[PDB]
Amino acid sequence: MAGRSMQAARCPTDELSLSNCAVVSEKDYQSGQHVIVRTSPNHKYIFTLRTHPSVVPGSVAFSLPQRKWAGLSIGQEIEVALYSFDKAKQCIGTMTIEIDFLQKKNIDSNPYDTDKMAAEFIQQFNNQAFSVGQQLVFSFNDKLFGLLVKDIEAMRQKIEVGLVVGNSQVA
Amino acid sequence: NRRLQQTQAQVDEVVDIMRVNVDKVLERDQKLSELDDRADALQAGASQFETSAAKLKRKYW
Amino acid sequence: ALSEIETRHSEIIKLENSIRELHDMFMDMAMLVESQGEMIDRIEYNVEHAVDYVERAVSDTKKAVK
Amino acid sequence: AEAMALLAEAERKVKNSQSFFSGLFGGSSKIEEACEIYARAANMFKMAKNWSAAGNAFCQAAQLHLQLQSKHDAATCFVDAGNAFKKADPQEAINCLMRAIEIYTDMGRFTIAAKHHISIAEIYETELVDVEKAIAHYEQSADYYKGEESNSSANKCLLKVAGYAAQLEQYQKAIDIYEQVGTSAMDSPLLKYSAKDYFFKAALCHFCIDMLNAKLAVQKYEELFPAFSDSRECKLMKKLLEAHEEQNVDSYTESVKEYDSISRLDQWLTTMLLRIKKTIQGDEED
Amino acid sequence: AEAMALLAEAERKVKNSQSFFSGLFGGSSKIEEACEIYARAANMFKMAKNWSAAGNAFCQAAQLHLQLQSKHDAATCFVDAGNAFKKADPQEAINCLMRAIEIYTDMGRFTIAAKHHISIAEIYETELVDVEKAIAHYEQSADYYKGEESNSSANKCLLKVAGYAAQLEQYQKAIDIYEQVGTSAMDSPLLKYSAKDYFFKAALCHFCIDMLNAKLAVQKYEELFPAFSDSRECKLMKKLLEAHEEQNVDSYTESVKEYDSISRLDQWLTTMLLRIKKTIQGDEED
Amino acid sequence: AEAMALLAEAERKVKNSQSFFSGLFGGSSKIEEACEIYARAANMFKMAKNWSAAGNAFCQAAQLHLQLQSKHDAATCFVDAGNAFKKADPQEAINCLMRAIEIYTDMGRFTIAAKHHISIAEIYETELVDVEKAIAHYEQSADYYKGEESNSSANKCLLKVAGYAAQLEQYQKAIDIYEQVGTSAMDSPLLKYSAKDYFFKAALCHFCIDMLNAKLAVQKYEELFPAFSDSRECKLMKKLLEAHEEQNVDSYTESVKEYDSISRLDQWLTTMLLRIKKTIQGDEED
Amino acid sequence: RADQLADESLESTRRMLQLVEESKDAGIRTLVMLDEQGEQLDRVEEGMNHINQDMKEAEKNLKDLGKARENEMDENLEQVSGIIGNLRHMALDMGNEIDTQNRQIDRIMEKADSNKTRIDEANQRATKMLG
Repeated sequence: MAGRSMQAARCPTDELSLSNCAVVSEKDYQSGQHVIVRTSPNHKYIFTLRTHPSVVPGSVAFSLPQRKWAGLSIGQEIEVALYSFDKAKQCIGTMTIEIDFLQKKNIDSNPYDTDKMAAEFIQQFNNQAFSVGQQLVFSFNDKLFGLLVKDIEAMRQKIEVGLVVGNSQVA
Repeated sequence: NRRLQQTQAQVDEVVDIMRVNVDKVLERDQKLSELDDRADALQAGASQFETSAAKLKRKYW
Repeated sequence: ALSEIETRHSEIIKLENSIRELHDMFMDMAMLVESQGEMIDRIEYNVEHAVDYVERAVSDTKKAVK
Repeated sequence: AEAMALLAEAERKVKNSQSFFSGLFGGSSKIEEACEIYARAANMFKMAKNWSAAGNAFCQAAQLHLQLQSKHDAATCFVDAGNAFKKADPQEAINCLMRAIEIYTDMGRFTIAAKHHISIAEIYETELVDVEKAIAHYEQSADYYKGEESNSSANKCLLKVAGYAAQLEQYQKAIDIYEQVGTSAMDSPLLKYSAKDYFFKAALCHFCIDMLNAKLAVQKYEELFPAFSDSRECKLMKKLLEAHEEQNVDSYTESVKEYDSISRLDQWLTTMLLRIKKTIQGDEED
Repeated sequence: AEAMALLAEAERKVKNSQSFFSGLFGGSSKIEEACEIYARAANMFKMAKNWSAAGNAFCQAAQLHLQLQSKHDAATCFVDAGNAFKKADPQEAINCLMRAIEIYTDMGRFTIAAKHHISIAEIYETELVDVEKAIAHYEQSADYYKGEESNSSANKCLLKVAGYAAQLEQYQKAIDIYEQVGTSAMDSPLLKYSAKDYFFKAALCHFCIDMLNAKLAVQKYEELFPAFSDSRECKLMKKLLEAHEEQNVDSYTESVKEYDSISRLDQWLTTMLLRIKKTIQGDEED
Repeated sequence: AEAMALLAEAERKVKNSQSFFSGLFGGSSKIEEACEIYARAANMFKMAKNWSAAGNAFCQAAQLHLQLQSKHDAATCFVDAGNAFKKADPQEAINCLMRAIEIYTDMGRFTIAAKHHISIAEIYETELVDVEKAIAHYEQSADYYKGEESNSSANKCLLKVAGYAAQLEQYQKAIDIYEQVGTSAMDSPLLKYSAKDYFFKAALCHFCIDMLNAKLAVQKYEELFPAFSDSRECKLMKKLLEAHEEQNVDSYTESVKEYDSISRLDQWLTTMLLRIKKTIQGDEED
Repeated sequence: RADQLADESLESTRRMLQLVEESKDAGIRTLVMLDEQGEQLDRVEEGMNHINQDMKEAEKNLKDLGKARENEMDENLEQVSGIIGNLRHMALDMGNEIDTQNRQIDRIMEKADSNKTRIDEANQRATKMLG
């Protein structure tokens, strides 16, 4: 609600680094809520929480990608606040994403079926918050990529932040 | 003109520090000379102090 | 084109200019730091010993009150 | 060991004797003891990093030291107090120093009076922002240095004076200072180089004149075209003079844009150049 | 003539008198005489280059000199003993110096206390390799120098503290020191040049940072290729930040190979550059 | 606190006592008391910047001091008086200093005698305009410095001597001074650098010598092609020597015009160069 | 005269490389000399604080007694530019080593004249009560 002081840490394991979700403790939040990380008066970002035993009560852990996008330090003091989405105007229905090989060590020229991507994307990143210009990682066939949200549309209004649901189409 | 203008002022900026060096180094020269006229003028009286302190030695010791 | 090769020139000379003059300050410096060095040698000297003579003066005054 | 203990004892002993306590003699011997006490206290206050307490303590020790007759070591104590408050969090850093100068001054020690005088104006400017008094100090101090014939130091101070005098809109009073510090810098060929910036500054300062002065100052300047140092002085000035006389805030702000490539501009120059750049527009968009 | 003889007699006279020999006043003239004796011995020992004997002898004369009640001249002797043991054969070099500072410090002479304080951390580092204690000294000493508004020495110490802080993994605590020593360096147009290296070090020192802390520190840095000095500072840094953000442990290793052409890399830089070179590799497997 | 009042008290007490006021013993404390008085007055005079009243005041206090038995601090007072008159509107500054040196000199203090001696010769030139005596002092003073094995100051003074000697037609005596100051300069690789200018000056100076007094002193010089510092000394000289041995006031006036591109010509050189220019033209139409 | 200006101006940059090289070595002496001067002063203060004490005692004792052309061209200039790194290692340190000392020298001159005065007074008060 009002807000509470927290400490940014490192992502527990890789299993949570491929979910693009701010890992937290169970004694604090629950898997399914949304919050808004507040670092600077001009820096606002929204993440999706996911509890984990490794997390320490009173701190939030992020993954390298997110830690590079929202710019968060492992140790600094941030102000997190519960954010409730408006599923009547924020629900994503059409979102475009920029894809590019995350690592330069695994770059080929073979074709990749998109249909299989948009299907596995919503099957893993379902019920989560995404913002325009957000960075994350996508594991497709044991292959890492660097996604980048370009445009988001609610179910034909344009929104900066939305909530990916089930019947969410991706391009 | 590339490397030229590059190396051009590269020294014009080193021409400033010396302007400060030559001055800060000359200001000391005069201050030290001032101490040379006092420090010595001091011991000059010390020659009197020694003799004076001795004359007091033959009066209370 | 001379208009381009001539431009480079004027820039190099004007560069050489500011140079030599600055270097002049470096020389005079070493010349100044030196003169000062020999002058401090006499300063410390006269001071150092000045402390030796007084050191003997105070040692006597102390033994002149006991 | 305990500062509070010493401060208290010091207090109990710092007081002109009376009654059977005074008897026949009494004064210096006691007040001095208290001085040493407070000094010993201010010391531990300084190791403890309380500074404030250390400074106020030195103020006490110093004042008392004056109550004994020994002005010298006293004044130096005030200096210690000044260094304390200075590196401390409260003020008083200005008072301790004034209390030091009053002493070095009426004592006859002007050389040092000016040594701390410039430190004073240096604090009264960077902190108190009191520029009027700071300048009054940089000036009187330069007068003392000039008295000792210590030209160089006197010039350092004058440069400060004029430099901050131009910031306080006092442009004319600045050009004059640059003139004086200029005619007293050519007697020594060890300042040849230096003689430039002076003319550049004096020509940049404008008391809202309607032409020359500057065009006359650049003229008074003796340059040798095949020169190298001088390239960083008048050559630019001429172009600026033309850009001023002729309302054109495009030929001035451009020439300074180019000059800022072969000779980086410092905060001062920029401040004044912009002021001139404003006079031009304020004559133009008018 | 013989040191053994002097050392012995010095022992005979170093004792509170009694009976007729003491009369009414035994005085400290005797303990002092003994001091002069041991000093006279330590002297010929220092000549013979026995050092060990010289140092221990000075320790004797010093201790006795304390029994005289003249801390100052004593502490100086402790220093003599320190200079002996230091450039000698045995140890004690650290002891004497500690016994010297306790005196300069309690006395109130922090100016000289810091002078030997840095010498101390310098020995405790180049010899004992007790970095954790050395930093503590370099720091406290810098605090003293900062108090004496002797910015100079203070920075000479802070540089040590930070420099050896990065070696102890303290990267963040290092950059902060570079930030402070930088802020209190811009106020003086006499540090404009060096101010570069600070930003280079701080930008290099990475406490396992992920954001653009360095890209932000490099942005804070006012560079303009025309202010050419900067070339030996951030120009490389940006290239390093690019090879880092691109997890390319080849471009970074190539950049360190090229920069080592325009500006040689000292021990420090080398070690740290390799640490960053590993942060990249360890990120490539992420 | 009134100066006039003090001056009167001082006079009232500065008098050898006798009869009833004497008693038994005279009283040097009296003459000295008066000294302190006058000093106290001279101080406030310098305060209000009346200098003419301060200087003459110090003189009094100084004179009286001699009547005491303290030549040292007295002479220092004479210095205070000289410093006053110097920075004052009247003269006397020359008399005070002569009265100061007679003391430092007879006292066995030549270091200081010469320190004020150079100041003297500097006044008799920059003020009284009497170089004929100034040189005499610059010399005797350089002799004193040469006694204190203080090569430095000795050479500074010699440089003054020759420097103004060339300007007083004394071209030969000038080269001689340059030869000595040049021989006693190579010994120390600390002057190797500036050692060029000496040879250039000497070779330029001509006692109307109708030969190669310089062409003989140009080859004596140890120049080196790779040595670039040297390219700023004899390289030009040779070209000037040919332009004189062929009465060509065009090759000389052109070579000086070209040399003024690689090495700026100071006032000195300029003056002498034109002097040679005249010896040439003059030998053409003469 | 293209080649005559791209070489003469370059011939100077070459006679310039050593210049800053020659001035750098000459500057090094200022480094080792200003370092030696700083040391020889640490003892001066030592002897200045030594006299300060003794005098205080003496005075008190008296009272108790009274009663590839441009590739190289650049390399030559780069060396001249790199020298600034050494030119920086000088002006800075010593430049600050100047303040610390001067501020200390004044404190030395004062006490130097202070003790001098107390000696004249002590002598005067001593003469009246001599043998």
